[PDB]
Amino acid sequence: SGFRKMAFPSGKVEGCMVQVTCGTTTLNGLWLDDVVYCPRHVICTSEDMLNPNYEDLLIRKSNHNFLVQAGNVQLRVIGHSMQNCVLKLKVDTANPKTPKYKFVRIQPGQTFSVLACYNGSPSGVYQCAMRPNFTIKGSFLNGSCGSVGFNIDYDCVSFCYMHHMELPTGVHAGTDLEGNFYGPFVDRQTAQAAGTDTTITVNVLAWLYAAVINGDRWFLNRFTTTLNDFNLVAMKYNYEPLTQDHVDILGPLSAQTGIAVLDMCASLKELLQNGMNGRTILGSALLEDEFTPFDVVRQCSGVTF
Amino acid sequence: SGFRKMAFPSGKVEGCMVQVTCGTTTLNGLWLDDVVYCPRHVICPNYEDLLIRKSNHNFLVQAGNVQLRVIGHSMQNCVLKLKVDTANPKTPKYKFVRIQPGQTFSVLACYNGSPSGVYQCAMRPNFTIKGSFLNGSCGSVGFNIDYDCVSFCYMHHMELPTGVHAGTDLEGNFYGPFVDRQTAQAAGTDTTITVNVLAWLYAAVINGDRWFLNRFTTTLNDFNLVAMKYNYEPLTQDHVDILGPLSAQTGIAVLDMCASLKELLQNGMNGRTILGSALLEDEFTPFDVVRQCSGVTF
Ligand SMILES: CNC(=O)CN1C[C@@H](C(=O)Nc2cncc3ccc(F)cc23)c2cc(Cl)ccc2C1=O
Ligand SMILES: CNC(=O)CN1C[C@@H](C(=O)Nc2cncc3ccc(F)cc23)c2cc(Cl)ccc2C1=O
Ligand SMILES: [Cl-]
Repeated sequence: SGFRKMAFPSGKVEGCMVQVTCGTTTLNGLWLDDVVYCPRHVICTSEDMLNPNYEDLLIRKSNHNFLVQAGNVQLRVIGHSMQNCVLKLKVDTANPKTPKYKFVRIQPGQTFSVLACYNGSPSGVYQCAMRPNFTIKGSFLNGSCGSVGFNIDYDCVSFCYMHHMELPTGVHAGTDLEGNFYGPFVDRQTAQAAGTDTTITVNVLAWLYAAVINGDRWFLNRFTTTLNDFNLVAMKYNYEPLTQDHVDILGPLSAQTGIAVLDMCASLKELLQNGMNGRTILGSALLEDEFTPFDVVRQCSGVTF
Repeated sequence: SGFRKMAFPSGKVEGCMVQVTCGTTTLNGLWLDDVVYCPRHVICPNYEDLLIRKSNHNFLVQAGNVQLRVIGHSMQNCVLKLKVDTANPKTPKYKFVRIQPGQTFSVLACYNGSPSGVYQCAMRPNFTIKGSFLNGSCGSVGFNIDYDCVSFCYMHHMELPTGVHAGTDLEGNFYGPFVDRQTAQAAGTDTTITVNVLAWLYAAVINGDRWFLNRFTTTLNDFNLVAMKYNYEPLTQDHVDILGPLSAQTGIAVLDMCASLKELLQNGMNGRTILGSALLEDEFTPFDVVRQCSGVTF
């Protein structure tokens, strides 16, 4: 019993965090095998950030301009290349702590753990989701750039995010580990703003099934809905449209609890209409959208209470 | 910017988790130096009588894919200490510390000696923790990190009928009036950790959420009468002193913030949120707020 926002154990990622310094800028790097991955904006000054020509800044650099520190040990940079918005520093030592890993690009609604780091040293771990507007609502201060997002299903670490910047509203933007940004963002200090955000509907439904599993049914009703009528209502509350893929994905949780997806969709419509009336669902007075159907199945029991 | 429920990096604890099996029971153990610590209920009660029957080879300890040989066993309160023939090469610098209600810690949830997740939680005033644990999680541990030293403060033992959890410090002393046996046990009426809600209100102000601030101030006496009415823990002068730095950083005196909290308790949030929450959050200590709004590393 219980339901917490749970992050993956961070040990396999801690053993990869390094500090990367180029001139006056210091940020975090990810050391896997003999390569250190970091945001390419480590080569920029704050002045350069408005309209930086990264190719022009990079050509002026040599290997010895990049200082890489792993713990109390200086790593020697023997090569460098840029791939999209990520800088790849070839080092002369393979990381003995390199876990089994993959680089995966995630879609909005997907969750991951973030190991927040400063000066190559990990300070904390939290769980979050890629918002529909491609931003993440993280907790990052200056010096956190290069901190990474990941999932660990089995013994393999799947790296999905690298932190690059904070937008004016306090939300965060970054790239996959191949340096492609999530969202229409650029690694420039130009006027950029997160688009209007929406609620991840398939995740709220999954979290309503988690409440049923843990023994709570106060929010259910005797109604059903068509998928189209559900979407016509939910879009009026800034909820993402629910697709047939989402309905298919919720199939296992529907079979475990005995509640059809479109019947759970009807409880959701009523919750949006009425509010909670002083009640909570899994200790929350808001509808939670940062748990995927996969997270609910992973954390919850196989036997409904 | 941003404010998340953040746990300490779990790597130093992951390197200590082992699987302990005795008969049909399998649970988690903490391997530090040449000793494995685990709940004594792995032998299940008259624990001294059940333990005397057991021999070293009855305890099967597995660290990864390696079997550890048990060479001795002893009981300390509700914790079993299994002497093994190999010191854990991954043993971090550590201490065993007992925490007080209101203090927070990270939990590394484990199954079959394998860590599955890490979350942050608080020791409730009724000594239970609102964790997320399934069957097989017994022996999972709670900890904090100060500099490079891991302070182990909790070991999981059981789930109560309301779905909340009970356990011991690493010396086997239970937190709360609980016993390690399947008997009629219930968590007492819980209260809200007032000093923690105040710290989280200061964190909201630091992050630009100021709608709840008002021109009023109050007294400890007046505020404590309000806190007692709303099932909030009493606020002591020690709590006020502890909130001193956050009060100096934001310019809001602790009794000035108490008047905001009093107004929130008597009138609610009015459709508004604070740090993305429609409830008053009490699982961040004043130290957690200062650490997360400063970026302290380990
Ligand atoms: C809020 N940002 C700024 O005032 C200056 N700024 C620096 C840098 C940037 O955002 N770093 C930060 C990252 N994450 C959390 C941050 C919290 C606070 C903070 F001051 C800086 C953070 C940056 C990188 C890129 Cl690729 C593009 C633009 C910028 C940029 O605008
Ligand atoms: C709810 N538990 C039970 O009905 C059986 N039960 C087994 C065991 C215990 O609580 N383990 C569990 C721990 N954490 C989450 C658990 C989720 C579900 C679960 F069935 C068992 C969990 C236990 C240990 C001690 Cl020291 C004393 C009493 C008991 C006990 O009563
Ligand atoms: Cl995905």
